[PDB]
Amino acid sequence: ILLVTFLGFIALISKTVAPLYGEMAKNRTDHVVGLLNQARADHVNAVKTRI
Amino acid sequence: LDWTKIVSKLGLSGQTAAALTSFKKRNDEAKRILFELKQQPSNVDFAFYKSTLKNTAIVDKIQSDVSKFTPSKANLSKQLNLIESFEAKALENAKETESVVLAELTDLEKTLENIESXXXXXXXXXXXXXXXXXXXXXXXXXXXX
Repeated sequence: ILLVTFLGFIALISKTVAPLYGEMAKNRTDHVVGLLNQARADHVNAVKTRI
Repeated sequence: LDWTKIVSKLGLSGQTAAALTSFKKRNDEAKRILFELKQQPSNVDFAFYKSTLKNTAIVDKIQSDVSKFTPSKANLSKQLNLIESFEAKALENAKETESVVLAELTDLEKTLENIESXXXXXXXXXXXXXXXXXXXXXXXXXXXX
């Protein structure tokens, strides 16, 4: 059972690696998109206030 | 002759709507009074008035006094109330933009050029841009209040 558990956990860790990176896109990668959208809105508000 | 720029020359407050409407109505009434009236003195037909009057030397004496000089409803430039307030308005409203609008343009240019640029060096430049963005957010809420 030691060899069967190592082979089964290797296939499960491979599918979980793609799921962990995809789930992190809605928090880690979404923070960069949210900060870029907030910086673009702040730049348009600062340009409108300066004009 | 700013037509569309004079109606939106004020700020967000609507307190200047009564002052802008009174100044535009006074300028239009003064220009219409000078165009409707004649731009000359008077005819004074003394050739047909001295020989037609019953009293002798009646129309001749009145024509010489009316063609000389008389009083009129006029004033001088001693009471310069609008001239004295023009220098104080430019020193408080127009002069305030030389230090408030100029500081906002320099801070927005330094934050945009630093937040868009590799790792540790880019994070240090983004820290100064984040502080400028936080101050701009508080200034935007104070400008609307």
